[PDB]
Amino acid sequence: QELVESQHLPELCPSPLRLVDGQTCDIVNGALGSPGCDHLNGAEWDIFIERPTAVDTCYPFDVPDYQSLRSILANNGKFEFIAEEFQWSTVKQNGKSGACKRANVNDFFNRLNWLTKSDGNAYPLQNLTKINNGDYARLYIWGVHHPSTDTEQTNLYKNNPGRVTVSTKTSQTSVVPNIGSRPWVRGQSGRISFYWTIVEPGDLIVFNTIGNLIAPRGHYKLNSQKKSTILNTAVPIGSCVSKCHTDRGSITTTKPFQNISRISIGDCPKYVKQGSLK
Amino acid sequence: ELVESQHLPELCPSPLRLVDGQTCDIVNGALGSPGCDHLNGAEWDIFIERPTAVDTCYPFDVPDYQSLRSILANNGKFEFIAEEFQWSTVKQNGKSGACKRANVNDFFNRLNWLTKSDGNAYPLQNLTKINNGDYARLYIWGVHHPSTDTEQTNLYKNNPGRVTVSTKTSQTSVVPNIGSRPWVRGQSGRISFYWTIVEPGDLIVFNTIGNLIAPRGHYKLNSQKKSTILNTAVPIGSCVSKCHTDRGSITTTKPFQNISRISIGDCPKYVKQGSLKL
Amino acid sequence: ELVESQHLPELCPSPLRLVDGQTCDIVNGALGSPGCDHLNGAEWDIFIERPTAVDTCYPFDVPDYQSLRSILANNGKFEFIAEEFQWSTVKQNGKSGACKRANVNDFFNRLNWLTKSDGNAYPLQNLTKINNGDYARLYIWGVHHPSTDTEQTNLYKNNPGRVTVSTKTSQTSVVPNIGSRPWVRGQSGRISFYWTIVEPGDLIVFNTIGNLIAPRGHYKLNSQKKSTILNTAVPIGSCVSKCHTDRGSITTTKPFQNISRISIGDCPKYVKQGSLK
Amino acid sequence: DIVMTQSPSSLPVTPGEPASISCRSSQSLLHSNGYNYLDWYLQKPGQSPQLLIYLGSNRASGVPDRFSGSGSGTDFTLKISRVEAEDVGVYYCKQALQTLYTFGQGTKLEIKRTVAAPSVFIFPPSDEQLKSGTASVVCLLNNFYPREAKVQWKVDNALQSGNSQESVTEQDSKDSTYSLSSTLTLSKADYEKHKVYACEVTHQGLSSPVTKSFNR
Amino acid sequence: EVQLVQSGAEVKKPGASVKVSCKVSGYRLTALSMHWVRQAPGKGLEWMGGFDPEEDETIYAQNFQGRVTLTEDTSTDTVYMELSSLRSEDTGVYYCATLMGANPFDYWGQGTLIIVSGASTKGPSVFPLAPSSKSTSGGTAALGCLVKDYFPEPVTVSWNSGALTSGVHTFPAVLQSSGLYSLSSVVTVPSSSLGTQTYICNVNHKPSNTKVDKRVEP
Ligand SMILES: *[C@@H]1O[C@H](CO)[C@@H](O[C@@H]2O[C@H](CO)[C@@H](O[C@@H]3O[C@H](CO)[C@@H](O)[C@H](O)[C@@H]3O)[C@H](O)[C@H]2NC(C)=O)[C@H](O)[C@H]1NC(C)=O
Ligand SMILES: *[C@@H]1O[C@H](CO)[C@@H](O[C@@H]2O[C@H](CO)[C@@H](O[C@@H]3O[C@H](CO)[C@@H](O)[C@H](O)[C@@H]3O)[C@H](O)[C@H]2NC(C)=O)[C@H](O)[C@H]1NC(C)=O
Ligand SMILES: *[C@@H]1O[C@H](CO)[C@@H](O[C@@H]2O[C@H](CO)[C@@H](O[C@@H]3O[C@H](CO)[C@@H](O)[C@H](O)[C@@H]3O)[C@H](O)[C@H]2NC(C)=O)[C@H](O)[C@H]1NC(C)=O
Ligand SMILES: *[C@@H]1O[C@H](CO)[C@@H](O[C@@H]2O[C@H](CO)[C@@H](O[C@@H]3O[C@H](CO)[C@@H](O)[C@H](O)[C@@H]3O)[C@H](O)[C@H]2NC(C)=O)[C@H](O)[C@H]1NC(C)=O
Ligand SMILES: *[C@@H]1O[C@H](CO)[C@@H](O[C@@H]2O[C@H](CO)[C@@H](O[C@@H]3O[C@H](CO)[C@@H](O)[C@H](O)[C@@H]3O)[C@H](O)[C@H]2NC(C)=O)[C@H](O)[C@H]1NC(C)=O
Ligand SMILES: *[C@@H]1O[C@H](CO)[C@@H](O[C@@H]2O[C@H](CO)[C@@H](O)[C@H](O)[C@H]2NC(C)=O)[C@H](O)[C@H]1NC(C)=O
Repeated sequence: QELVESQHLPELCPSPLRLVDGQTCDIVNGALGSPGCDHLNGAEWDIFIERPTAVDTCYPFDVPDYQSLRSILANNGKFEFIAEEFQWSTVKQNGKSGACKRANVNDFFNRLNWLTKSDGNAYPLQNLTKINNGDYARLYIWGVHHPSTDTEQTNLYKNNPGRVTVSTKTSQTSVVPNIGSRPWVRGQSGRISFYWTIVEPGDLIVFNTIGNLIAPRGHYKLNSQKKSTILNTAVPIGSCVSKCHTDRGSITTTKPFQNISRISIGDCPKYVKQGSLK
Repeated sequence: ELVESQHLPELCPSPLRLVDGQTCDIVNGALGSPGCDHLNGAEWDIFIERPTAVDTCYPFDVPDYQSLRSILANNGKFEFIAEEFQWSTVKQNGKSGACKRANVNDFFNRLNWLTKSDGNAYPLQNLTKINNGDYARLYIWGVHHPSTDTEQTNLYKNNPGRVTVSTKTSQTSVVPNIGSRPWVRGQSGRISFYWTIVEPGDLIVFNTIGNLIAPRGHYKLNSQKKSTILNTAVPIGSCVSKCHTDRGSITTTKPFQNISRISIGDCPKYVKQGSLKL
Repeated sequence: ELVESQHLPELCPSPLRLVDGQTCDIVNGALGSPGCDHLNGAEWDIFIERPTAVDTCYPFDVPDYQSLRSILANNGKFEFIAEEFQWSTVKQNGKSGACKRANVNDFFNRLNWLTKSDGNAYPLQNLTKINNGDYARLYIWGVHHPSTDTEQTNLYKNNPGRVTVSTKTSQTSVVPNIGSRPWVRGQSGRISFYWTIVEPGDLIVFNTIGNLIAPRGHYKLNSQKKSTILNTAVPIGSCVSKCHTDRGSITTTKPFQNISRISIGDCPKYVKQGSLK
Repeated sequence: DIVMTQSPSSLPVTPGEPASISCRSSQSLLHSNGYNYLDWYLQKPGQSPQLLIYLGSNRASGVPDRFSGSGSGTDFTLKISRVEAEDVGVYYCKQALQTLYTFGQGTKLEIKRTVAAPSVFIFPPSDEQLKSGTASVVCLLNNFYPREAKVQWKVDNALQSGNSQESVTEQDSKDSTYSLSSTLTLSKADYEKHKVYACEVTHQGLSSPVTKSFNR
Repeated sequence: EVQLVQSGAEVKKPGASVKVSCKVSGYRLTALSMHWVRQAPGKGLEWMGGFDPEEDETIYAQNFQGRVTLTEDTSTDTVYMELSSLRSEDTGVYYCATLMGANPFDYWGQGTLIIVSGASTKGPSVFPLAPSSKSTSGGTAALGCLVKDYFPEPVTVSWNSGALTSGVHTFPAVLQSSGLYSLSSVVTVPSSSLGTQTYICNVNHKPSNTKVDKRVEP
């Protein structure tokens, strides 16, 4: 009897594990809410099916410690966004860009708020504090804008240079904008660096900025007991029934081993290198 | 899509318990023809009967063949209960060259071929078996049909013979039909096998003056008869499915299938050819 | 060999100007159905209509559908001219759930759904347009068909209604047919679209007491009409050919071909098949 | 055979209000697939049957979102969020498990109306009809609700049977009334053999039966 | 989409044999299971038989006593339903449909009305319904017309050449045991209009080229 399974299904089984197809959106742009990611709103999954053919559909961004945020989102298992009112003073809100247009209408990340200087040429110190008086942990996603020239920095937020400072009771992250021209991406040379902060129940979070703040419009509910994961595969989702899934397809077998793919999720046999004897 | 059209290239041995008949159909497995020893004591949810199966013993036929085949499969086990039968004077353990096991003339290991004694005596046999147990019994017996009137008297003295099996509410009596029949496995004579179910508290009487293929015991009949039989040449693999067809197993959440009319278990409702979407 | 039997697996976008309708056929593109905005202002020598097209708005039927399809294709462009229509009292910009545009109940962006006012009044609308321009105008208008008598009164007060459009040498009137019909896109009613061509110097009159799917303007009709339509699922490639079939383009010097009857442009004669020259 | 017992039989519902029709079978309609093989049909007035809910709760193609189904085993239910005039007719539930399909009795969906009362009239045969050798006495029930009504004929105060045939109009489009006509066909001989004629009417709106009579 | 077209209406005298057609356009019958359901007028749906994909055999409902005969022509893609030994209760609409329990689709046909009554084309006989004397204390007049003994359907009944439409109730016809239809058509008018207005019902029966009028007087 052969002990190594070598044949996988040509599809991913949506049963019994609850799968969610990110389609054009990876899990990061889904949390940011880039154009075309609105279908993931309120979704819950046991496995997030991320596609390798995913595309960026907004401002050119980069995430310091990208894999950690990607892991926190997938390990949560849901996109439950709670909108909050942030009393930003004087500054302009709802900044939009041509590199992030929905139906040729300049827009932005629907979960973020691009703050800009007022028409009176004023960007005062913004000091906002949110208290987590609930029974769940909050996840705040905020960004820092990096303009191209010293002219752009003053034309958008007046103050030069800017500063972004998000702090809790036991931590503090402070970033200074890195003004400089970068390669052209999606029609613009500027970049936005996104960060995240987790606020436990009973903790506080303080947004303190003098410019370049990509303000959050709320927070995501962090599951009390987080599970689920993510699989970056191009295999389509079929109609089979299996609790084993790989980046090359699902597996329906009783054999204890398999030489298909290391990337296995769920009730899957242990991966072996190659070969099969008895 | 609501019609599943793709089946697996194998029969899943899990979770349903499958038993491979291999060279024996379920009928020779009950009679105990050569090669049918691997089924002794087997239990199955689905008996897999191969079309390539062949007859390996005496040329025989079963009046109402499909009923006995259904009874053997619906029971779901081969639990023989041997019994001592006090046959008087007559010879026992008849063997045939058309039933060679290990190049040795043999017979059905569940049947006993009674022949006349060396003193040319085949007296009347009137044996009675009382079912004083807690389960229904299944007795399988046969009637030999010689080729010529000379063969009839050479084997059983009396011409014509007679086989009469009776219970409290039923009686089946057969007179041998003599006549040279087409050459099958080197023999023109044939055997007609019959069966009789004896309920607990009922009796059975084997009364013969010749041509009786006597049973060596009986099979246990389960109180709950839930198994079935599937005749297919598809091999048994290592997949996991509760749906099986004569073309292979199916793993799907779809509500319909256009693969095969023959389906067993947790299977989608069969539809005619074709398949569209919603 | 005198019979070309091998076609290309794609449609050549050169030299002829091709326009892919994609999810929209040429009719929903003219009506301005959802997802058909990519055709606004497009010009074509051959309109590539996809068989896998889908109705994206209100369920509708068009009498003499093939003729209007030929008129739009033969024209060769979607040049819409918006006109202000002074509808009195009645409600305008009627939207339906069977025509969701980005999860928002919308309607044909070239048509205006007139409804009764909140004061329960549908006055006789008698508007007229004069074609003072030098180009013939193509007006597309519809007639709504409710499912019950209650739906007719709840929408247009007047039971029954009437839709009448007339020019100098024509007058077409329609009476709404009321009846429950098969559920199509979450709707039991239907709309019957009609068209009227107005020559330079001619006039057109829209006269209704109810059930009018009013046009928001008119399409420009080219003086010369030289374009056509091709209904095929073959994708558009990068080859160079002046011959196109529903099975693909053809690049050959042979005088005959046994590939497809449906050929457009500089194409060899479609012979009745053939094994040899 | 599997028996389908739809309830209720008549479902008067106000437009813009919800409704519910329960379909109860006699055997489990749950295949091992977990797919409850039961469908919901709607036969609109003067129309071929059409499908609304398939496979227990899955909404059929093009069906409005207001329709919805639920249930399992031997108990199922069809629901409409906001009933409208487009939803009038009689609904039937099938049975897809056994291919010997057994439909239900059907639930008629009327529009709720004030109870009101039936206006009863009687029309003696014409002298021109009796010239040909036949007498037909027509009884009229005008504008009543609900549809259920009992019409009894009495010749010389003796109850008749088998010699009458009644018909009812559809639900009116404005006041949602029904109208029923009952004609009593007699031969010219038996018509003159008696004189007292009556037509008794029993209805929900009537506290006591109403009788209209004539003597000729 | 699949289109099911049924044959035209059929009228056969009792004891004969009907043969209903059902042509499928849009899908091969070789890949479709066809069924048949009739509905008696004023009643409910009744399953008659059809084809079961499993077991692979046209199953007929035994309640129809084997009178049903289902034959299929795969060349024309047409199903034939033959009901023999026609009785007075076999009148109604007969549908052909690819029911969901057998095929993933669920389409129906327009229906083939089968009238079993034995007769020929006959014009109607109109008799006025005199103003009801039992309308006492009613304050409203009740009058009508009796269209009796005609075949086949339909008849169009107007009042005063279509001028009178308010309070008009044209009752559906009934099929008498003789094989002829009969309906009543009544109108409600003010009682004072009894001696001031003349009412006349206009009955039209196209199958017999009959257009008779009738005066309704006290
Ligand atoms: C920004 O807004 C926050 C929230 O209102 C405030 O920060 C806090 O400011 C107080 C002084 O006003 C700091 O001292 C604290 O005072 C409280 C009240 O007397 C006292 O209970 C504490 O023990 C402490 O002494 C406090 O540290 C500070 N909290 C921070 C910075 O997290 C204030 O309105 C603004 N703060 C700044 C730095 O702009
Ligand atoms: C994963 O494991 C499978 C088997 O579980 C490997 O399949 C291999 O497939 C090749 C096909 O060319 C087999 O080659 C054959 O070898 C026999 C040896 O006697 C020879 O007689 C035949 O002519 C043919 O060359 C190979 O045996 C088979 N390996 C087994 C059965 O262990 C597969 O290569 C493994 N790796 C991957 C990446 O799939
Ligand atoms: C073969 O052996 C069996 C078992 O010994 C015989 O069965 C029994 O035969 C006796 C004698 O014929 C039966 O007795 C009879 O009982 C009935 C009442 O039931 C009575 O009316 C008769 O006068 C007689 O006494 C006995 O019932 C029967 N066993 C059963 C369970 O019925 C059988 O007869 C033997 N056959 C031959 C051919 O020897
Ligand atoms: C059972 O259902 C399946 C699924 O609908 C049916 O499959 C159909 O198979 C035909 C085979 O000719 C497909 O047509 C062509 O297939 C080729 C494959 O190379 C493809 O390149 C063409 O574009 C075209 O699709 C067909 O697409 C496929 N599906 C449908 C909906 O027809 C199968 O035929 C059914 N079995 C029976 C016995 O009816
Ligand atoms: C809808 O509005 C249009 C606006 O042009 C009306 O069309 C034209 O209206 C004028 C009004 O003076 C009509 O002129 C009249 O013509 C008759 C016959 O020649 C003449 O005897 C009068 O003295 C007066 O000059 C003109 O005929 C008419 N053109 C048409 C009807 O084609 C139209 O009448 C309006 N329709 C409604 C229903 O309101
Ligand atoms: C068009 O003509 C060509 C040329 O004869 C045909 O091609 C033949 O097709 C058959 C069928 O597969 C092959 O066996 C031959 O080898 C092909 N070549 C020749 C020279 O016969 C083609 O079939 C024709 N097409 C049609 C639709 O009739």
